Amino acid sequence: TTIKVPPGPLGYVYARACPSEGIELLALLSARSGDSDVAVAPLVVGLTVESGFEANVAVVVGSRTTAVSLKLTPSHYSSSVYVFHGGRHLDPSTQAPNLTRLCERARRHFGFSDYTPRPGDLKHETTGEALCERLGLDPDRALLYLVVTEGFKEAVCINNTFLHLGGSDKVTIGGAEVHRIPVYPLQLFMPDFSRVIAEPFNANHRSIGEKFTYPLPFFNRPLNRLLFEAVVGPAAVALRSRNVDAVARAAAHLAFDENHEGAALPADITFTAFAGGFEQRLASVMAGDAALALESIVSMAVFDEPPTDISAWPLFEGQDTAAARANAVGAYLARAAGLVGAMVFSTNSALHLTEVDDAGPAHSKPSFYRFFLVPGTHVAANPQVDREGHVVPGFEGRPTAPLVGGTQEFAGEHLAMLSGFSPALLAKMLFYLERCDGAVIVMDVFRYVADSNQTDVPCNLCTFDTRHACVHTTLMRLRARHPKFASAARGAIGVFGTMNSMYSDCDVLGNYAETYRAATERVMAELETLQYVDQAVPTAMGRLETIITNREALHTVVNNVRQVVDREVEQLMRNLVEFKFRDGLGEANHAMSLTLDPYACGPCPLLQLLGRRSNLAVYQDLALSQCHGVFAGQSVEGRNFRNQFQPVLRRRVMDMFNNGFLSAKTLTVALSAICAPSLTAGQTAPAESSFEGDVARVTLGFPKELRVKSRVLFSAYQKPDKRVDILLGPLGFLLKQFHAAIFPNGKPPGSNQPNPQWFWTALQRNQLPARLLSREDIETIAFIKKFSLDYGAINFINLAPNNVSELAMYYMANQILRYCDHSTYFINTLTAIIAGSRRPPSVQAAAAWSAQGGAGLEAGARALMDAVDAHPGAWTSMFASCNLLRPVMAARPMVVLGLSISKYVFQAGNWASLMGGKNACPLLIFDRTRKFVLACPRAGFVCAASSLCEQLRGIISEGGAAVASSVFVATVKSLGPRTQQLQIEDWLALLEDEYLSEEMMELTARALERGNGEWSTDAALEVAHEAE
Ligand SMILES: [Hg+2]
Ligand SMILES: [Hg+2]
Ligand SMILES: [Hg+2]
Ligand SMILES: [Hg+2]
Ligand SMILES: [Zn+2]
Repeated sequence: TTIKVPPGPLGYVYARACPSEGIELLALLSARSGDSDVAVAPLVVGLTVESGFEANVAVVVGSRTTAVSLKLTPSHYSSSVYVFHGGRHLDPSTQAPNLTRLCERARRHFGFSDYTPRPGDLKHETTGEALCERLGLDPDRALLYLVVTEGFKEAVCINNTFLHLGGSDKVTIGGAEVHRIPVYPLQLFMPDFSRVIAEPFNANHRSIGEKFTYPLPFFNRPLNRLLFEAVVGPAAVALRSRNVDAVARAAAHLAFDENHEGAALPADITFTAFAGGFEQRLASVMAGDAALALESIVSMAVFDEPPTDISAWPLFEGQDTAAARANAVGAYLARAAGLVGAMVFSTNSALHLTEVDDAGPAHSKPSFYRFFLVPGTHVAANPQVDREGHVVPGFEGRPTAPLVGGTQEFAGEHLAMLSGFSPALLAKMLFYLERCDGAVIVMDVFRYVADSNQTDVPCNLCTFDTRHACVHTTLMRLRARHPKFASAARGAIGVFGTMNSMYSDCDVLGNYAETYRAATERVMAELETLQYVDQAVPTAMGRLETIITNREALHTVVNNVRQVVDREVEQLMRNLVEFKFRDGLGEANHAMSLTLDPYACGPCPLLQLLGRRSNLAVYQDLALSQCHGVFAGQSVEGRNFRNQFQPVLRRRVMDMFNNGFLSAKTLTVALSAICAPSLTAGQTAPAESSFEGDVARVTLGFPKELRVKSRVLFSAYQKPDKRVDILLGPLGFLLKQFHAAIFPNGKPPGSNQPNPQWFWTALQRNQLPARLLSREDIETIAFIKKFSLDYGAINFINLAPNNVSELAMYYMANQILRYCDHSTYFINTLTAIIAGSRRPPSVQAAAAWSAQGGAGLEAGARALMDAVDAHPGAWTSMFASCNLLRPVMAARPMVVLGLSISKYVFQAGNWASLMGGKNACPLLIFDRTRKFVLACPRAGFVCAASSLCEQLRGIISEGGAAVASSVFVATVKSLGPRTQQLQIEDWLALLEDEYLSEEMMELTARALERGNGEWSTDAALEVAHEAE
């Protein structure tokens, strides 16, 4: 009907004493640069917040007149907290030195502004030390961090917030005591004020309510600096707005004034140089706002996923006794490294698409592809031009690099930009980059460092003793993967997201629907019964090493899968008839959704940045596709065209909700006795529970997920006419693996080792040594050849099955296609690149972690490897391919893939591909008949892994007057006529209720009278179900 959400502050400042154990773990999940006392850590119940922590909340944003009532706006807590005091207690994500310095100069190189606290405000700063004093904590054995709602983190750093020192309380995290001071909006003291406050320290501002006791803004430098860098920066870069402070204020504007449409980004935002190019520029700011606005919507929304709880992470199970549970976490994050690697080296990654290009119209005709994002990491140095294409001020002189080609440079400065010029985040970036380059086609770190002493190094960030971990070195090691932007045409976006749905359509034939999904499930069930497979690990042999011991076993296994598949297909199709076959499959496509839920992201500020950046790109893309229609037949050069039409661009975007690509939902907020600071007693006095107010806007409408789909059925999909080699055929994997068992005396002349390669080669050319084949081998070879021939005749999946799981699904798919008379072309396939991890495969891979870096570098490395177990963060990414997605998606994984949005006014998220070839990922193969996904499992690590007495005795609980009826049904829908066998004892067990059991006994009896003495229906359900 209507959803509820508790009124609360916009955030809290958590303060606790330095824990002394699970810190090493917290650090791994966190992001922290070794040269700074600040850090950003993930929001994790039991780690950074107490257990009853409630993410969704209606924050007190202001006050109204008519007596003063409060204003509340819903929002949720940001997926990560911000440590502004105590970062020193967290091991740096990297040994990389002077990241703070590197960011500083990189920021100046690309034209972005730096955090600059006003001199006249310092006297009002609230220092960590100061708070530690009030809280009675040791300034050197203490941690202070901000826990905020997504909608006001920006409000905090522009000093539009204040601490309610009187509302202090304590909570427990892991048995430890933790203090927390609630944070509120200064606007509270300004009735009917929805604007951002400039000069928040002016206690005499006219908008302040009279006789009110204006509080002291909560101004902390380390904090404000970290937010600017870790929260405002990424957006600043993403929405190409070099005046960072301005960006922060634009977000605050959207958070304080729900009714705000029109311009938000600075009115004088500049533009990277590379009628006239006037519209191009305009389309970018408008899309820029479009995106900033859309993201705000999602920030003021309320999602269903709860904040992660470390004590729920199956990742610890068993390997969690010793404090060396840290390894589990270390090995986990290492997998992700492989994904972040792709997000940095894919030439079309969201992290790079920061500029917009005008391809011109296709003259009033639609132009949904005129404007689009292009990579601009290599051009962020070009001159900044204004609205009218004129260079601004300090940009005169700068060389303007070309958008395509040219000899590009990808140095530390750039890496820093991708991470919003935040050294804290950049650190976590390197942490992952350091776990990358699972190269097998190619640098000697040790040799490099050695031959570099006092040799004049091109880097003023490191020294001989630190070269092993310095950015420049790491980038040197990954040089081959560096992004070379050479494409000029509009491309797909390389997004990082997490498919958190319990449901997906990535079966070999996608969503072709009993339904097709059901069938594949039963077959997989059946195969598991035969013990030929492990539904969760397709790659598993599951008892096959035992079953297949004689060539007669082969016969039976092949016949069983063939048989169970034919049986289930025979059924599914027959049912579908009792639907249009030919038309139905040419329509079905593979599908998956990417959540926009802030708590479905990984437990790391970096993995979070990636998702946030991705979504921003996706929003701009959408905004962009509507710009041309917005300009059409309008004097587009008007002084403030932006404020005049943004409202429209905005609306055209909102219109996309539930229209093909953007899945959206609506929530109605229930109105109302409210505890909140006193508008008079001061921020020190206790909370005033007198206030009674509601939510300004009762209706919430926001994006929920991204619908990505890829057409299954289809030039290059032409099934070659040539026959397939038996060894590369449907049974190739089995024949090779169990050759010795099937063909015992199958070893060649000379060797005493049964070699399948040799055997089947000679067997197929007649070059097989005269009369070798047993009397019974011929029957098997025959059997083999026929299956291979039959399957081949109907096969349209251009991939060789690698295990029984795939063998059954492909065969089943091929059988369904044969039923529909499919012909000529191969179908489209999906391949997952599973992200895994392992201990460093060499000393080389540990270079950057050696504790000794000078002449003792290579020894330090070796020592590190010698005691690998002691280093919980000493892991490395590796990849594995999988052509069976069902299991993959079951793990509700974090993913990285190419996404191309088409707008025809519907939207469709076309599954595209990552550019940069093997550089984005070495396992990526160019082939237009297949699509890929880099995937890192979640379920089984940071999520629960992939019961009637319960369901029944669950209805007996949350149930009304028809419990009897409801329960009878469930029992029947879980037991056929079996229900009739149940005696009073059986019932009393299924329901620990005597009354109910007797009722069940009366029902069961009546249903028998209906069938005259032959069980069947439950019309008696509805009949009794009358108690209304
Ligand atoms: Hg400590
Ligand atoms: Hg209270
Ligand atoms: Hg798999
Ligand atoms: Hg990969
Ligand atoms: Zn260096």
